[PDB]
Amino acid sequence: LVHVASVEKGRSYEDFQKVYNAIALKLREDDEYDNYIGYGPVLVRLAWHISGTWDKHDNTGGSYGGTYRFKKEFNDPSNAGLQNGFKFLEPIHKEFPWISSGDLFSLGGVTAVQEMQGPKIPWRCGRVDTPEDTTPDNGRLPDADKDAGYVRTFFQRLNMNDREVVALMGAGALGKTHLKNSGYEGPWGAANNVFTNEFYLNLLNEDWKLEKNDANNEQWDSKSGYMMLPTDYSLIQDPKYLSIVKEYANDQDKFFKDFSKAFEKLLENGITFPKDAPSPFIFKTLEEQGL
Ligand code: HEM
Repeated sequence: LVHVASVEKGRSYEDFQKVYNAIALKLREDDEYDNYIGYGPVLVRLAWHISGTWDKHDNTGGSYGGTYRFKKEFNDPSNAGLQNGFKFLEPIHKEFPWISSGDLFSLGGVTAVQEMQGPKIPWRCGRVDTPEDTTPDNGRLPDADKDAGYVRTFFQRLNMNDREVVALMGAGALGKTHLKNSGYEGPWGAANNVFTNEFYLNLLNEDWKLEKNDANNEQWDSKSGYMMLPTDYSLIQDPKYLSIVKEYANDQDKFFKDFSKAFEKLLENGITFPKDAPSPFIFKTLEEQGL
């Protein structure tokens, strides 16, 4: 199964930077969503979920085809809550109808991370919408009530290694869990709309207690008011994971670099880029533009 990247006709960096800006501007302006956390976290979660369906074995799923727009994937119970990010983007798509769904869902994720003060994520255009019959079946996204062995094995299907998995989960510590969405409730940290390495620090320094939530699911709770999923907490139970958690807790910059590499890889999995494709774009932030 091959998916060759095809740049939207005649567009270049400036076209995409325009789309970035529009996304960043609306992020700034629609600030009250989810008790003033804003739409940043739900957007990087959308980018991860549309990419996280990939299967390295037959090159199905992945961000290329933008199949999240089809009802099968849109109604995947694992995607509960993501409709709010879709609806955020919808007006922008209307304004820039030439961009493909896959490119818009993934750039939404790049934009959010950069605007939340995370690292720069190089990004490549060229994703092409594929038909409804190419929509992956529900069930390729990971469960939260499992252990380290599960996490390691799961991510192998996405060609991610231990260091990649740990950088990816740490993910700036953004947004929160919502009981009506996932059966889990609460945030990972105090800065839920600033990209930081706090997840690792919190993991290692908080006093966690294993409790049952109102959805009758177990989660790890801290006196600070934070929570960890069993899959999150398993990162300090596994000896390989734990050393990497400790390294990112002690080195912000290393974490930033490592995440940037892994997120881009995640967003590009399954995509073939022709030798003559343009180099990756690095978008400037509103801040760097004085906007
Ligand atoms: C073993 C892997 C992971 C599991 C099982 C998982 C599970 C969870 C679940 C249960 C939530 C709560 C959703 C809600 O109630 O609204 C959540 C939210 C979130 N996850 Fe993950 N996830 C994992 C990996 C990732 C990774 C790789 C990223 C992205 C780089 C990511 C980004 C997010 C973010 C930003 C949200 C917050 C969304 C918001 O605030 O609405 N997750 N995750």
